[PDB]
Formats: sequence, structure tokens, C-alpha cells
Amino acid sequence: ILPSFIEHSSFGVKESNPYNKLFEERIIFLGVQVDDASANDIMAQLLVLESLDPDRDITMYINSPGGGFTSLMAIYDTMQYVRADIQTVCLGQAASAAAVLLAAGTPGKRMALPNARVLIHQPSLSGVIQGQFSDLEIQAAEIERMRTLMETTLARHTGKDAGVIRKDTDRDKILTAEEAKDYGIIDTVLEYRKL
Amino acid sequence: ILPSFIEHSSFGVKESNPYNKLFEERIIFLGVQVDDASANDIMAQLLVLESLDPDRDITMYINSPGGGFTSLMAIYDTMQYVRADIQTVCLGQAASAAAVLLAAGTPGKRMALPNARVLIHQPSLSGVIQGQFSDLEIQAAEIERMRTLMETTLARHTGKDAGVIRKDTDRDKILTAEEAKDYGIIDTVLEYRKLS
Amino acid sequence: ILPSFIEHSSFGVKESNPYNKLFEERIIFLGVQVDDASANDIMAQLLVLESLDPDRDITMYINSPGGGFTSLMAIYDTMQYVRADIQTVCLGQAASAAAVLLAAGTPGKRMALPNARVLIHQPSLSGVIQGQFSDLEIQAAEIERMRTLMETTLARHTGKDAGVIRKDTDRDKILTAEEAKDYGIIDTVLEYRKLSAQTA
Amino acid sequence: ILPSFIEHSSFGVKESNPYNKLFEERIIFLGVQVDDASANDIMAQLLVLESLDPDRDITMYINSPGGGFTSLMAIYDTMQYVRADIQTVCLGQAASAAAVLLAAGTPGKRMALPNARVLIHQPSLSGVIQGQFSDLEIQAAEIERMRTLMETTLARHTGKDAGVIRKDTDRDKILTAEEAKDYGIIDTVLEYRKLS
Amino acid sequence: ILPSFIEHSSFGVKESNPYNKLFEERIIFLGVQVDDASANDIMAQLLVLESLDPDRDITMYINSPGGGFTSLMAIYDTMQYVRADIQTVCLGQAASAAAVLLAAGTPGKRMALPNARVLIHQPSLSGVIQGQFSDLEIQAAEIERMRTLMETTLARHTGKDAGVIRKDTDRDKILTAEEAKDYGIIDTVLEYRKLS
Amino acid sequence: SLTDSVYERLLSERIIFLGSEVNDEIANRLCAQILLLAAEDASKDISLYINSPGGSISAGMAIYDTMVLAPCDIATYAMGMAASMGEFLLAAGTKGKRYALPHARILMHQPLGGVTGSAADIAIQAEQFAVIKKEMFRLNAEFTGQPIERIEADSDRDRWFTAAEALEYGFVDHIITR
Amino acid sequence: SLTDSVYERLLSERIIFLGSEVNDEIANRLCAQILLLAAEDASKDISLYINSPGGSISAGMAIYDTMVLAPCDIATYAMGMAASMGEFLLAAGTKGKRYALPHARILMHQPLGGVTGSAADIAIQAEQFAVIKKEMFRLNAEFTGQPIERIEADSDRDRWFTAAEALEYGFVDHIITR
Amino acid sequence: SLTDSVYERLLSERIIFLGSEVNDEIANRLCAQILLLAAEDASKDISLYINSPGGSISAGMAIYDTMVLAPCDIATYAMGMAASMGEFLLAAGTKGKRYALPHARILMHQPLGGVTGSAADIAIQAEQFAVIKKEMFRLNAEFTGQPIERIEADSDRDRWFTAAEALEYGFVDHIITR
Amino acid sequence: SLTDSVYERLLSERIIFLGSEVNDEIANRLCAQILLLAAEDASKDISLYINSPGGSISAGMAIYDTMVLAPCDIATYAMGMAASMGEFLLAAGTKGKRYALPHARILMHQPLGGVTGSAADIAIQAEQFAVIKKEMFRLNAEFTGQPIERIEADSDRDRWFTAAEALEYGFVDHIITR
Amino acid sequence: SLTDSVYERLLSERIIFLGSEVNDEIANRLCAQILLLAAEDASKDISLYINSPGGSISAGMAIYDTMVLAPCDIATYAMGMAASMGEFLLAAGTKGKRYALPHARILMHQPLGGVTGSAADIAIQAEQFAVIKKEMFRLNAEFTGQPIERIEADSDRDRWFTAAEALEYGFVDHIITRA
Repeated sequence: ILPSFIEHSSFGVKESNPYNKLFEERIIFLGVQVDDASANDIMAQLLVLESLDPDRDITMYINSPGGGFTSLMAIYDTMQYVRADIQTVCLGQAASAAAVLLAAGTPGKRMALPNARVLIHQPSLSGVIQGQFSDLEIQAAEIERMRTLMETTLARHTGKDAGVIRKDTDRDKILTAEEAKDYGIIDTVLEYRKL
Repeated sequence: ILPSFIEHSSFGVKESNPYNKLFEERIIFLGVQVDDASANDIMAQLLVLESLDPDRDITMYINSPGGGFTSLMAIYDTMQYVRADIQTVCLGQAASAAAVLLAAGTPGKRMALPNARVLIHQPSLSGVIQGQFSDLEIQAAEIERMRTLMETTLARHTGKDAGVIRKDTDRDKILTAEEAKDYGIIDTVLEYRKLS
Repeated sequence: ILPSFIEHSSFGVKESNPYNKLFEERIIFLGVQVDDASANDIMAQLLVLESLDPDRDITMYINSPGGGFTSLMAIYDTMQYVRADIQTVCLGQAASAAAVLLAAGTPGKRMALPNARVLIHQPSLSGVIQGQFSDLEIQAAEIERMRTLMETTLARHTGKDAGVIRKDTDRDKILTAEEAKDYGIIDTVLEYRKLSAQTA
Repeated sequence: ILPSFIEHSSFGVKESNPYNKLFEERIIFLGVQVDDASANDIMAQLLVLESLDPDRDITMYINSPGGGFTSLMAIYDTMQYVRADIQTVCLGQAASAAAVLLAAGTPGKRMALPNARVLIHQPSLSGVIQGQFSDLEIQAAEIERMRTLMETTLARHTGKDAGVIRKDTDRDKILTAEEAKDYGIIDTVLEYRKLS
Repeated sequence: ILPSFIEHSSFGVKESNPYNKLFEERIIFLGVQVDDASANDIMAQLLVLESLDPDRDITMYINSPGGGFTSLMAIYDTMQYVRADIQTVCLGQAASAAAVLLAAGTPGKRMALPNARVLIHQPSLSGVIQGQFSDLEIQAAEIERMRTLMETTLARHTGKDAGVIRKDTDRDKILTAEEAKDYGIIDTVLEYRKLS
Repeated sequence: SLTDSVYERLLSERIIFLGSEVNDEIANRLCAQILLLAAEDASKDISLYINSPGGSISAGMAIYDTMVLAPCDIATYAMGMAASMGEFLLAAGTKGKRYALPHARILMHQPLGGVTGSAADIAIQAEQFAVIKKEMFRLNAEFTGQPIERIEADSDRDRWFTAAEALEYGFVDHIITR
Repeated sequence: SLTDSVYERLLSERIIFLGSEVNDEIANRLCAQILLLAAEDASKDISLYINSPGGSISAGMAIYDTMVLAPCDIATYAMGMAASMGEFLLAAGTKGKRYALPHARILMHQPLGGVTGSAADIAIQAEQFAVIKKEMFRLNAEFTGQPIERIEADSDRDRWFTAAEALEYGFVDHIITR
Repeated sequence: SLTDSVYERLLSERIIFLGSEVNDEIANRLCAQILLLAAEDASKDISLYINSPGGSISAGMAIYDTMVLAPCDIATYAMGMAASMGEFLLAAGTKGKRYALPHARILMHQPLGGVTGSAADIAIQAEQFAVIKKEMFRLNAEFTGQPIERIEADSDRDRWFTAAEALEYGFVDHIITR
Repeated sequence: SLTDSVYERLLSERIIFLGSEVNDEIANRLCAQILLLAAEDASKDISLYINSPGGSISAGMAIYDTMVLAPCDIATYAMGMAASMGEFLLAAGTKGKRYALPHARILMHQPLGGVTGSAADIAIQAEQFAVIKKEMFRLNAEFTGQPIERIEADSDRDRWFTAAEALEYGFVDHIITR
Repeated sequence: SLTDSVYERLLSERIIFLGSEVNDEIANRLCAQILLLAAEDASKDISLYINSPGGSISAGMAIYDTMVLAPCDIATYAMGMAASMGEFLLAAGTKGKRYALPHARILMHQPLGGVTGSAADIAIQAEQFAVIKKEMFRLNAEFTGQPIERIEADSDRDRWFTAAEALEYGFVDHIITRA
């Protein structure tokens, strides 16, 4: 259950969700697991926002446990591609793929809330790919590529060496918001604005 | 969860999705696996866009892991058939069938984002077709046809020899956006347009 | 995911789907497997279109892997029955039952896209009908009838001999769009209308 | 997938389905299996149509593989009960219960398309009714009643003898549209109206 | 599939279902199995109809295979409770609980179509209630109460003796519409009212 | 097999058990056993211990006919429970030699079953029920000494007997004690 | 194994059981047993106790042919229930030596089966039904002494016989009593 | 079979186990064992080791009656756990020769069961619960030496006893330490 | 084991059964049996009773080659049903010693199978079908004496033979009657 | 047990069967049997009848090494079907004593398997595929007498052989026959 509400104005009266109101303000919410379906939805929202106003900033709210590598790259390419600057904000967790995305925001504009959590790790395949060795060797090759591409593109955004990333991600690597800033994944850690 | 929003104008005020707004701009999204259902949806969209304005370009955004052969051909025939030019843009992956479609855009207008990935491979049948040998021989025959038709229609669009395609697709063949351009599957690789 | 869009006019502003816009233009889409449910939907659409304008043509877009025999005949009868001419257009595949329908459009108006595929074959029953032999013998009989009725009605529309159809369909028979034309299942093969390659 | 469309008029502009347009024109569609749910829907539609205009005819389009006996009788009673004449039209199949309904239209107004098919048979119970013998004997009795009621009411409408119906339905009995007319289940067989 | 349609008037133009049109005319449809959910829906409808116009009659169309006892009673209490007279009409079946409800309409106003069918029987529990004997004895007791309450309330409305009901319902008791009238469950049997 | 070996040893002592639901499978084995024992020693009694909830009539009648046709006497002991077919077979034991253990329960009721198929098929099944119901009652009447009208009536629903009550009804000749 | 051991001991007394659904498996064992017993003593009778609900025709004909080709006589006892193939095999016992136990039930009906494939495949299956239906009737007519027309008619749906009725119909020569 | 062989050897030492849920199947085997042992040596004791969570009353009463009717004495040992029927049967051992192992637990409670069917059918079930509840209480009262009123009250819900408590309540005569 | 024991005794009489679907497992056992019997007495006939619905070609050929390479003759009896591989193996019996029981049915048809992988893989499977279809026909032609063209044509769909018809087609040499 | 008893009697005649999918379980029993037979009579041949669709390489190599290390000769008969590991083991029989039954089919192909885990884990699995593929080919080359390049090429996909063809390829020394 997710409420909707109505907005007064001299022009007229409109119904909206929180998610729509968020989008109205150029905020895209990345909250599920990055499956092929959700990725298209993100790209489309990105592309549409650019089309609607190419100069104004797009902001991306991230609380995602991660997701598909093929999708990660497609989203990434789209983020980088659009005319508008991308502001990335980790709200809870940015794990796996989501971590790379968080990191892939435009420099200066990458954030996290203080008890946010960033986790990086190398690509896994749970479930099994079956096949002739010839097929499996091709596959394995493609996976090494995929792995080194994750490392390349994190290296690009973090200012770290690709080989260092590979070492740090060989096993799972958990980062507090502070640590994530040090690592070069985010620029600033949001402080609370309460009165 | 996929938000909708509203568009101001002096004429009136309209509600739309991202997918609809995309469609309003003659962009068709090919994102699922190309099952018979989705294919009909793609064809209908194509046919409708042509009917609405036959001169203006149709663009096809592709991020698809592939799909049915029978569907592939139908979509292909529809792409080629409509009056309007087709622009194909690979965001993410264009695998299997989706690769052929990507390739099958009007020459000059086939694109991919830089870390996009194109995979080609010959037609597989996971799951088993059961039958009398007589039936299975007919089936096998039809599959050889289907295979060589994939190779013909790629050859047409890539400028490669059909026999070469067959050699290259005998096993899975993965192409970076650059490699895909070299192969003749896309024309250009999109560079990022970030203002900064 | 299937977008909707809006159409401007001096009369008013209307929302529609592709499928609705297609229907607005007297095009009925036959894309699923011809189950009893879908068949009713097709017949209703046909009947309604006739009721809305009996003189104008109805077009039927076909990309169907086939379907029920009992349904096939119902659709067929309705196609033939309505006042309006029927135009049949195979977009991808017209298999099994769908093939007969394709063939059953009004002569002159049966088409296919070039890499379309038409498959004809005799009626199968996957799954088992269980019963006393007396019941089964009745059933079998009814199936032979159903089989020969498919052959009759194809013969009618293809110009071929019923016995020939039976021979050609004893086993599965796959036809390219060209082959299908030769076979007398469609009249023309659609050529692409792209404006860019029109310089040839 | 079932399209909707819009109807122009000088009064206003209305949206409808094919099924609604059909109903607007006093046509009720009997296309599913006659389960208790659907039967209520049919009765309600019949009752409503009568209430809306008791003099004008109601027409019932039938393509149904059959259905429940308890439901058959209810629908039947309703068909006969309403003020308006009932025109029955078999479009594909009218089997089992559906056959009786087809037959139960008002005399003169029962029809079928040419390759339509009518099947009659006695009541079956697939699945098992469990019980004490005392309970089962009561049940059996009630089933013999139900059987002979089917035979009575077909006899009434076909002009045949009840006992003859019973002989003919002991096993399944399939009828072509022509045969069905001969049998007295329908009055006329629709000929195609194609302008050419 | 259940069509909707539109009603002309000089005041305005409204869209409705058959079920809504029915309700607009103070007709409540009792067609499913009387589960706790459906029973609440029936009560709410009854209560709302009373609130809207307490003097005009409410009619209840019954084609139900029966249902929960706890629900039966609730519906019953609500039927009797509201200011308005209740007219009960059995269209197909009124079995088990439904039979009691049919019977429980206001005297003079209980009806059935001619091939309708009324079945009465004592309360069953298919499925098992598990427990300590102390719990089971309490349960058994409550179920004898429930039983005798069905018999009481039928007796009240049929003009029969409670003990006679018990005897007659010890086993299943099936009634034709005529028989049901004799038994005192309905008052009149509806005759078909068609013009020919 | 320890259980098999234990029954075996009893079997050689002319003691057999009907200790479960009455199937074709259980019935056949019992029938075989009664056949084998009769063929061994056609003069000595057979002891049939019964602790069964009931079962198939068809299968039960195999046991019953096999009992009746045996040359030797067949003594029946109701232990724990003799229900439905179990009661029938108990009561079918040779007169005088039908025993109940003191806390055994006996259950008499009418047949249960099922109905399926075409109305014609069901008409037939129903006809069969009549025949069988009648016959089973006739026989229980014979065994117990009660009139068939009381057997019908009492059998209408579950009818429970203690050992004591069963004796006076005539299912059983004696109650065993020490 | 206690049951095996009990059947074994009967087997050596030339007594075999058809106590279940007639499969290929059950048929083969029976056929083997009849082969083995004939080979032992080719002069002495074999007793075939039948308590079966019916089964595979194919499998049933294996048993029937094996019965017919045996040198020795084959006596058949209907105990509890002899249905369908069970009835057929009962009635196929050597004439004069076909018995019914007094409360056994016999069930005669026509073949059941299934229909599967392409219309062509089904046409073939159907053709075969005709052949089989015909032949099974022809044989029951032969066994019973009834005319094929009455066998056809009576077999149309389930046809039940009491031991008494089965005797007069000709499924069986005697009814056993004592 | 190693376990079978081990129990066998004990069985020949007149030692029997009730080591599981009490079914018709388990009960029957126990009843057979007691029968077999009595028939072997009618003078020597039988030792009934009990480690059971309880079970079917019907089945339990088969065992109980079989115990009572045995010529020889029946010693009962509560090991690990004697619950419900398990407690009942323990307490039903011949007086003086009912033992608890020191860390055994005894569980007394009232019957559990189920209710289903028509209201009439349930009325009957219920009636029977009354009969059974009463008698099971009567018997536990007899075994323990407690008044039926206390058995009723204590049995209303799960009632747990240590070996110690079980001795003072009268389920058991001795506790074994050595 | 009673069934095992019965087959055993027949096995020592040089009688083997192909009584089921033809697997690798069944085939292997048969092949072993034929190997064992040949190795015992290389001069005396082996009798192969067949009541099978057909099965694996690969597995069937193991049996066939084993039959052919055996020193001794192999007599084949069609009982109940010899279908598909069953028919093949029947017809492969040593000429003159191939029998049908009078109401046995024989079924001849073409191979069935499946098609699985990449288009390349499937191309290969298909190629294999051609080889196999051809070969199986060639052999049935050889066995029966029919021309390969008729075997191809008749085998296209299920082709049913009575014992009579099977004799005149050449699947079998004799029909047994006695 | 009738089947056990029948195999037993054959076992004492120094005849063993590989009649199924090659598991660890089946392999172990075979290995045990070869061990037992060698230990009984270390001079007399063992006959290994093979009707198998293939199976585990690991499990197959147990059988192979056990065959090679045996003192006595190991004769191999291909009956019905010798596929994949089945073909390998057939061809691994002591040279001169490898037989095919006339309508037996032999199937040679490359290894299949699976890939799962972290990219690192998969990198390792892959490395191993290389090692194994290479070795299995090396050995089939040795058995058959073919060059490793042809074994690689032919083994790329399912490669079917009739008894005849298997002889010429070198999987087998003889084809058996009578009349």
C-alpha cells in the first residue's frame, strides 16, 4: 500500500504517487534487483528525462541489492550518454552492480546517507551453465572479459588502478559510507538536515 | 514500479509513461525475450507508426537476450516492409535474434552504445522435439532452412558472405560495439553526449 | 509492455492502443493459438466490423502457430458469412489451422510477407481421449470427418483436389511464402514498401 | 487481446467492446463452458435485456462445449420465461447442454452456420461422488431424473419422442448443421451473405 | 466475460452491468457458494438497499449450491431484520443453506422457475475437526445446536413441525419446484410469461 | 523377516491374522492360508484373529466363501477392533466358536462406495448397490440371528458395540476372560 | 518371504493365483508358472484361482494362449471377483472344470482404451479396436455358449453376474458348496 | 537382518519391545508375540519394554486384552518414554512387576481424535467418545489405585511424571537402580 | 524370491523371457543369459518368449547381435504381444524356429525418437536417423523375406498383424495349437 | 537375486559388464571386480562387455587405470552401444583383443560439463577443462592410432561409427561373427 495524493494549483489539480512526484523532480528510483526488465525501465526513464529537459540534472536514488551484468553496462552507458549530469544518491544499500552505478554518477555528485552501505564483489554465476567444453571455454572467456570490464569501469570512476580493484573485489568488499568516499565511490556523505 | 507524469501544452494536458512518451517520439522498445506475443506487439507498433506518418523515421531501441526464430523473421519482414526508415540502437545487449534485428536496420542508421554487446549464434532448440523419424527428418530439414535463412539475411545486411557467417556462428560469437561495427552489424558506435 | 498514444482531431482527442488503432482500420489480429476463447473474440470482432460497415473490407493479420479444429471451422464460417470481403495477411507464420484461414480469405486478397512461413498438416490430438471402444469408435469417426473437412475446405480455396491435399498433409508440409502462392494458399507475396529502397 | 473502439453520433461519442456492442444489439454470447458462474451471467443478461425492452427479440450466439446440468435447466427456464422471443445461433459447436439450449430457442428462430456442429449425449459425471449406499441411491435416482428431464425437454423442442431421444443419446450423437435441422434442433442453416 | 451497456435518458447517460442494473432494481443475486466473504457482500447489499428506500421490496435471485451455516444464519437474520419485504426467487437451484434462505423470504413472495430444484439436507462437515475429546464434545454439541436451529427456522417458514423437518432431512431431500411449494418452501411457481 | 517369522510360527499353529484394511491383496493371502491349512490338516480348527477397520466387499467375500468352503471349522477372535467387513467376517466364524476379547469394539454399518460415469453407467452401479446391500444384510441377519429389518435399520449409520453388546446381538458366541 | 512362501507351497500343489490387475508383469509370471507346472507333470490338473478386476488384453491373451496350449487341464475358480479379463480367463478354463465360489461376482463388458495421435494414427487404432472387440466377443461367445449378438449387446456396458447368474449364462460350470 | 536378529535373540529371552507409535500393525505383532511366547512356555514371565509416544486406542486395547488373557505374567518396563497408550500399557503390567527406569518419563492425558461427517454421524462419534473416555479413565483408575475423579481431572491436559512421581501415583511398582 | 525362483527354474530349462520394455537393463540381462546358456550347453536350443511393447534400438541390437553370435539356435515365441523391437527380435529368431501363439499380436512400425540441440547437432542426429531407419528396414526385410520397399511402406505407421497375418508376412514360421 | 545370480555366474567365467551410465558407483564396482579377478587368476583374460551411453570422466579413469594396472589382459566387447566414456574404455582394451559386435554403435565426442561460481572459480574450472580435454584426446589418439589433430577435430561434435567404421578408425581390432 502506497498512497497517492493531490496537488493544488491555479492551473488545475493533479493526482500523483510519491514515485511520480519524485520523477516529476527528475529523480529516478533504483530499488529492485537490476533484472533485464527493471534496467529497460531505468534507461527509458533516463532517456525520457533527457528528452524533456537536457540541461537540468537527473538524480538517481539507489537502494538496490545488485543485479545482472549485462544490464549494469546498459544502464551505465545510458547514464554517461545523456546530455544531463547524473547525481547518484545511495540511500540504503548499493551492492554489486548497484555499487558501480553509484560510482558512475558525474564526479562531484555522488552521495550516500551516513549508515548507507556499499558492497563490491566480482561477478558470480549462481546456477550452472551447461555445455560442451568448446562452448564453456567461450563462455568462461566472456566472463573474464565481463569481470575485467567491471574493474576497468570502476577504476575509471574511483581513480584507482584496475589491478587494485581486482585484488579488492576478489572476495566480497563491504564499505561504510565513509569508507566508500575514501575508496572514491562517492564524493560526499550526506549529513542530516533536521531542525 | 514505473512512474507516469503529465505534459503541459496550450491545447490540453496529457498523462503518459516513459514507454508512451518514447512511442510518441517514434521509438519502439525491444527489451524482453522475443516470444510470439512480444513480436506481435512489436509488429503492431511498427505498422501503426507507419500508418500515423509514413515519412518520418522509426527508431528501435534494443536490449534483448534474443528469442524465437519464427518471430524474428516476422519482425524483420515488418521492419523492412514499412515505408519509413528504421533506426536500430543497441543499448546493453543484442543477442541471438536481436542481433539480426539490430543488423537489419536501414543502412547508415544502426548503432550501439560503447559497452554494448552483440552476440550471434546459430539456432538452438532447448527442449526436445519428439516424433517418428519421418516427422523428425521433416523437422530437421526445416531447421537447416531456418539456419541458412538466418545466415542469408545476416549476410545481406553485414555485407559478408553467407558461408562466412555460418563458420563464425557455428559456435557462439560475442562482439563488442566496436567489433560489431567491423563485422558490419552496426554502422556507428554512439559516443557519450555529456555536457561535462 | 504495449504503449498507448493519443490522436488529435478537430472533433476531439482520443486515446488508443496499437491493437485498437488496427481495429479502427478494420484489421483483426490473429496472433495467439486459436483456442475456443480467442476464436470467439475473432468471430465477435468480425461480426461487429460487418455490423459497423458491411461494404468496406475486413483485413485479418495472421501470425499464429495454429489451433483447435472446432474453432477453425467456426471462424471460417464467420469469415465467409459476413457481407464484407476478407483480406488475409500472413506476417510471420500461419500454421496448422491458421493456414486454412489464411487460405480462406476472399480470392485476390490473400497475402504474405516474403519470409513468412505456411505450414499445413493433418489434425493431431496431443493428449489422450480415454473411453470404452464404442465411445472411441464414435470419436475416431468424427475425427476422420474433421480431417476430410479440412481437406475439402482447403481444396475449395486452393483450387486443388481434396485427395491431393490429403496426400500432401499426411505428414507436415512447410511452405515459403512463394511456395504458398504456388500452392494456391495466398495470391500475392507482399514486397517491401520502404521509401528509401524505392530507387530500384 | 480484444480491442475496443469508439462510436460517432450527433448525440455523443461512446467507447465499447465487441461483446458490448453485441449486447447493445441484444445478442448474448455463450462461449465458455456452462459452469454455475457463467450461467448466472447468462440469466442476468437475459433478464436485463427483457427489462430493457420486452417486445424486441433476444438473440443467443452459441459456441460452447457444454456444461453443468443444473445450470442448463436454469438458463433454459429463463430463456422460455422472458417475454421476448429467443433466437439461437450456433456458430461453431453446440455440445452437450449447449445443444439443448440451441434447440430451446423459439420455434422458427433456431440456426447454425453450415460447418457448425451439434453434439448430444446423456449426462456424465466425471469425477466421483462418494457416500453411503443410501446417499448414493438417492443421488443415482436424482441423476435418472435429470437424464429423463433432458430427454423430455429435447423431445418437447425437436418434436421427437422422448424414448427416441434416449436411444439416440445413449452414446454420443454428433450432428452436422444439416443433420441438426433434420433432427429438429434448429430450424434453418445460415447461408453465407458475401456480396461476391 | 460480462458485457456492460449504456442507458439513455433526458437527465444524462449512465454506464452499467447486468448485475448493477439488477441491483438498481432492488435485485440481489445469490449465485456463488455462500462462503463468509459472499455472505458479507449479501448482507451489505441488503442493508444498503434498506437504507436507500425502506418501503420498497427487495428481491433475491437464488441459484446457489449452498454454503456455510454460520453465514446462512447471518444472512437470514439480516433478511428478516430489514424493514423491506423480501422476495425470494429460485432460478436454478437452491441447495442446502440456499434452500433455507429461499424459504425465508416474506410469505406470499417466495418463488421458483418450473424446472428449479430445491435440495435440503442436514449440516455436514467435510474435512475433519481434530482435538482433545473435551474440545470435540463441545464442538459436537454446538453442531447439534446448529442442526436443530436449521430445523427450527425451516419449521418456522414452511409451517411444518421441526421434528418432521429433521426426519425429512436426515438424508438428502430433493424437491421439484411443485414439490417445494407443497413442502411450504415457496409460495408460487413462476409460469413462463413469453408472448408466443 | 522378524515379523514374517513370528507369523509363520503362528501359521504353523493354525493361527492367522486379519490385521488390516481388507484389500484384494490381504484377502488373497488369507484365502491362500485357509486353503493351505485345510489341505494340511482338514480336521483341526483354524483360528482367525481379526483387528481390522473393514474394507472391500468383493475381497471380503473371497475370504468369507473360502471360510465357508473350508472342511475344517474356523474360529474367529475379535481383538481390538472388528469393523464393517471385519465384523462381518467375525460373525461368519463357525457357530459356537466366535469370540470377542473383552475390550474389543465391533462396528456394524451399511456399504459405502462411489458413483461415477454416464447416467446409464450410474443407473447400473446403483442397481448393483441394491443387490449387494440386500445380500450383505441377509447374511448378517443369518449370522446374528436378527431379523433382516433390524439389520437394515441398525446398519443405516455407524453402529457401535462393546464386546458385551455384540454377544447379545449375536455377532459373537463368547467373551474370553482371565 | 511369508506370502511368497505360502504361495510357493500352493504352487507345489498345482494352485496358482490371478489376484490382481492383469499386467504384462502378472501375466508373464502366470504364463511361466503354467509352463513350469505342465513341464513338471503334464497329466495333472492346474487350479487357477481368480480374484481380479481385469486388465490388459494383450497380457490376458498371453495367459489365455498359454492355458489353451498347456497339455494338462486348467480348472478355474472365481473367488470374490472375476472381472473383465478376469471373467474372460475364468470362462476360458477347461470345460466342465470352471467353478464359481457362491458369493463371487462376475463382470462382463466391452474393451476400454485410448486414442492419441494424428488423424491417420487414430484411424489405425480404431481399425484395430474393431478387430479386437470382434475377437474378444467371438471368444466369450464360444466360452459361454451364447450367441455373439447377445455377448455384443450385454457387453455394451458393465454387466454384472452373481455366481448363480454366471452359471446360467455359461461363464462357469459349477458353483461350489459345503 | 541385524536389527531383526537382535530383537529375535531377545524375543527368545522372552523380551519384547513396544518402541514406537502404537498402530494396528505394531499392536498386531506384539499381540502375536505375546501369543507365541505364552504358547511356548505358559509359566515364565514376559518382559515388555516400553518406549512409545502413544497411539491408537483400538490397537492399544488389543495389546491390553492380549496381556490380560495371557497365562503368564507380564512385566512392564518404562524406558525413556511411556506416553498416553504407552503409559496405559505400562500401568497395565501385572501388579508388582511394573518398573520404571530412573530417567524415564510418563505422560498421562485424555484421548484425542477427530470429528467428521453429517451431524448425525458426528452425534454418534461423540456418543462413542463419552463411552471411551469414561472407560479409559475407569481402567487407569484401576491400574494406579487413584479415584476416577482425579484421573479425569489430571488427564484433562498433558500430565507429566518423573519416575519418582509415577511410583507415588501408582503407574508403576518399582524403580530400577543398579 | 517367488518370481525370480520361477524364472530361474525355467532358465535352467533354457527358457528366457523378454517380458517388458526393452532397456539397456533388460537387454543386458538377456544378453548375459544367452551368453551363460551358450557357455553351459552350446548345442541345445534356447527358447525366447517375447511379450514386449518394444523399446531402445541400441539395447535391442545388443540382444540381436548376442542372438546371432550364439552357437546354439534361438527359438522365438510371440506370446500376447510382440511389438516394434519385440517384433524385430521375434523375427530374428533362427529360421524355422519362430513361433506365434494363436492370439498374439505383432506390431511393425518405423523408429521414433527425439531431436535436441543446436542446428548443427540436429543435422547430425538426423543423419543418424537415416542410417538407422535404413538398416532396421534392411534387416526386417531379411527376416521376413519381404522387399525393403514394402517394409518401408508398411512400417510408415503402426502396422498390426494377427498371428495368421504374421505367418504370411514372414515374421514367424509357425503358429502353435495344442 | 536372479539378475545378480546370472551376473555372478558370468563373473566366475571372468566376464564383466559395463551396461549403464558410468558413475562413481558403477565404476567402483567394476574396479573392485577387476581387482578381485586379477587377484584370483593373474594370468587369464578378463572380458569386459560394454553397452553404455558414457558418463563421468573421473569415474571412467578409475576404470581405465584399474584396467591398465591389472596383470592380466582385458578384452573389450562393444555390444549394442559404446558411447563417449564407453567408447574410450572400449578402445582402452588390450590391443588385439578389442571387439565390436556387428550392429554395435560407437560414439566419440568431446567432454561436456558445467560452469558455475565466481569469475575466479570459473577461471579455474576452465583451466581444468583445457587439461582434461587435452589428455582425453591424447589417450584416444594413442588407442586408435590417429593423430591428436584428427581426434580433436572429429570429437568436436557427436561422431558416429558403425562397427565397420570403428574398425578402420582404430577403436577396435576385430568384428565378431558367426551364422
